[PDB]
Amino acid sequence: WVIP
Amino acid sequence: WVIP
Amino acid sequence: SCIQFTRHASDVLLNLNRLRSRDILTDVVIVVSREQFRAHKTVLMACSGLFYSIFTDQLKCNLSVINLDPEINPEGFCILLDFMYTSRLNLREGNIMAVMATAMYLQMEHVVDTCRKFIKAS
Amino acid sequence: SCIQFTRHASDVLLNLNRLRSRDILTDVVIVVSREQFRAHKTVLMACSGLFYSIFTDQLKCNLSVINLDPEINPEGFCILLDFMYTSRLNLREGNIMAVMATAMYLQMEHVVDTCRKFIKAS
Ligand SMILES: O=C1Cc2cc(Nc3cc(Cl)ncc3Cl)ccc2N1
Ligand SMILES: O=C1Cc2cc(Nc3cc(Cl)ncc3Cl)ccc2N1
Ligand SMILES: [Cl-]
Ligand SMILES: [Cl-]
Repeated sequence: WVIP
Repeated sequence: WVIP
Repeated sequence: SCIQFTRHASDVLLNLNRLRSRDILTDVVIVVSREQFRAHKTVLMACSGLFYSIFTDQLKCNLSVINLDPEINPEGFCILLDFMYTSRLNLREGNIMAVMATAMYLQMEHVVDTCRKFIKAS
Repeated sequence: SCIQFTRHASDVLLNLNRLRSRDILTDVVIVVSREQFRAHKTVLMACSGLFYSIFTDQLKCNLSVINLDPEINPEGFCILLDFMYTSRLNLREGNIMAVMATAMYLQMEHVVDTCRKFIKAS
């Protein structure tokens, strides 16, 4: 999971 | 396009 | 010896979401309490262990309406349906419990994993 | 303020390809000369300008069989159908001309672009  |  | 187009999967998902927003080729209605959500059976199956089981069943594969368990929160479902079509999860303090419970029911293991991590941190 | 799961789109496409290999929820047959190819209308639309136009047409959206132009080569189509479901293109010296012509007909602009680049290099 990432910060888009 | 890339070499997978 | 194939070549690969890096953005292809993301572009496919973006177009499937555009079809969903315009209600094109949607073949099922998911009923959550009073709320109704139109979707594509194949996308639901590709994202969820529960929908995979439902639509591979010889009788249920032909249903145009699927009613979820009354304990399922419509907002939690809506957040998860959006994630299925975009890869983006709107996880907030006020919805995390409803999102985790809905993801456990829908069998969306990666969403369950991030919810458990975010709850543990707080 | 969403979070994003990097591998989600690729995982969705992989599961849609698994459904295709097992002939699950396929809703159309594409006829290319004597050859028949089963697929999901939504995936074809998401990848191809031609299928997008066909299945948004109020009459053609309801057809279970679509016949392509007799000039279309079944191998070129097969390579492109595989690319639609995997992001991987089996581009070879012996098939590049049939692949480019089929991609131009199907309106798959990124495939047309790489074929033109590979032809130019040789
Ligand atoms: O967390 C999850 C997500 C998920 C998706 C699917 N859907 C498929 C799986 C296979 Cl192997 N082939 C085809 C499909 Cl559509 C099943 C279980 C789960 N669990
Ligand atoms: O090279 C290409 C690939 C492609 C895909 C689609 N399919 C869509 C486009 C839009 Cl805007 N919304 C929904 C869909 Cl399914 C149309 C044209 C082309 N040209
Ligand atoms: Cl997931
Ligand atoms: Cl393309």
